[PDB]
Amino acid sequence: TVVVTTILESPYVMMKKNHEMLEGNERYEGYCVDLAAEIAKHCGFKYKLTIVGDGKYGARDADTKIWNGMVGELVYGKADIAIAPLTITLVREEVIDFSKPFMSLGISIMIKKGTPIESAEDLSKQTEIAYGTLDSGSTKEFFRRSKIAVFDKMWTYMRSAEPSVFVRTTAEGVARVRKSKGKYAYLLESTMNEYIEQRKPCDTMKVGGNLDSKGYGIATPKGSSLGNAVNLAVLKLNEQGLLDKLKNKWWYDKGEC
Amino acid sequence: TVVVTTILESPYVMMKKNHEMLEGNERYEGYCVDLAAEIAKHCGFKYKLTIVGDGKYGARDADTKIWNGMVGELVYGKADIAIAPLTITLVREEVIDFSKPFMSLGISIMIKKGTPIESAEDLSKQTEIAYGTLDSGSTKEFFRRSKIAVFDKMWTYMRSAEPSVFVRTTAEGVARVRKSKGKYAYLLESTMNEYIEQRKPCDTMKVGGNLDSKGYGIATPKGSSLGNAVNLAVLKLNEQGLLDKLKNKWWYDKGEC
Ligand SMILES: O=C1N=c2cc([N+](=O)[O-])c([N+](=O)[O-])cc2=NC1=O
Ligand SMILES: O=C1N=c2cc([N+](=O)[O-])c([N+](=O)[O-])cc2=NC1=O
Repeated sequence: TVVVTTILESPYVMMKKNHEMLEGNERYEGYCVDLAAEIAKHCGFKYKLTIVGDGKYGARDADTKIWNGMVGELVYGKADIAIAPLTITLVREEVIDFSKPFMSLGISIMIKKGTPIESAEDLSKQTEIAYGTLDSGSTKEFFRRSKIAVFDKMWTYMRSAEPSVFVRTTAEGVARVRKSKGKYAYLLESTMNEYIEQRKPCDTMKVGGNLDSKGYGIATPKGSSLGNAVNLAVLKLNEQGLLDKLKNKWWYDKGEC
Repeated sequence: TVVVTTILESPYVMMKKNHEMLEGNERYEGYCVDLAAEIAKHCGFKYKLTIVGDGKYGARDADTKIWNGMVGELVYGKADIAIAPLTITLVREEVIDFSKPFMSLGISIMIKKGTPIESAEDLSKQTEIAYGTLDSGSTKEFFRRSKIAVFDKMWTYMRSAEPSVFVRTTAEGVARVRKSKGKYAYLLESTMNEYIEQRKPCDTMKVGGNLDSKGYGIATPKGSSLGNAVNLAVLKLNEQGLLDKLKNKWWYDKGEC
């Protein structure tokens, strides 16, 4: 039985309301739960969904050299595959294998409806409306390293803004936008942004085009005997229109706004 | 010296007008020429750019079983690597390996400026403005296989439309949009659509969102000693902003509109 590590991130993997009455894989629902069943069908395996212990995606502590999260579970042999919204990055790709992306995304801007901001350029031209990113990760790194005039200006502002515009978690960034009365905008991944936009109380909005591009992929330990088939399954599912069907299902069909 | 196969497709690879006075890789210019140099540098190999003999991407004859194009050049050992706008697809990944995508794209609609069409649903609700795809390939198959009502409606129309709405080449689909006085819309790659949008006479426009998601990838034979490095180089180039810099350079900085 293949041990699948995943993460409780909506709408990818969520506990069903009546989860206490259920056991195993049936306790969960979501985009990745559906995707897991599809991957298993196309690769011919049985699996057990397990939520990553530390609730993380996966980063390497710079001093201790240790990997946490789902990446850590793969690197250390605790799971056979990770079917979750895990970003395909260079550092991760160096220690684990990734399938081709099953979903594309990029940095975007989330505002509280009513806020007079329509782009990154709008944000950069003022300070009245504070804006920031998660305190660590791809979005923060993008701005810190950017050579582009507009993004570099946003970085100079964010890195010295007081009080701090950085947040510890994505939920905090979304909550800060919602409870800041039009005075805060949050830079986060487009997928999460468009998802929140379809959730009650329907008070947020995604503005402007994506600032960069990246993709989520299914991961397996380096040299895994599942890698090849998993990759082919992703490509097949995309061409069959299934990946798009699942995106529409969990974001819009199940939307509230 | 690595033998790289590529294709003369703008703005990816263009033969400099004064190529006779030039030698080797210096005879060409374009997005893929710049990409080849970056990949070569980040993988530590010397290479020679060659233009695919039959000028094709790579398709397997339903009867002959023979692979044409760049894919054929790889599976038959005529080239070690393909650095071109080669779409990552299931049929091709069955016989060659693809790196993570260096460019994202999807089926899009090209119209003559002024055409009262903003989406696929708009096209599907009328017949006055004819629309079609290349007479063979990915975009045609997308419509033929779709279970989505709008796309199925569009297929039923294109299949029996008279005069024929299918074109022999991409250049013909583009020329047909330009010369049909707003009475023809062309379905093609978003990358090519946005490229043509930046070329004189500046009479075309990309409208609506992409109907699907695909990516271009660097291709190498199965078991290639170049596979791992190439993959890492693509991710690094994306994270350092180089791929976005490259596209902006060839599509917009050099744009004529
Ligand atoms: O791998 C990752 N995947 C992510 C996926 C999401 N997600 O939205 O699914 C988010 N996020 O919530 O912004 C952050 C992420 N950070 C990561 O490091
Ligand atoms: O792999 C391929 N790559 C393509 C790239 C392009 N391109 O973007 O130049 C086109 N197109 O433009 O139609 C068609 C393609 N067809 C293919 O089958």
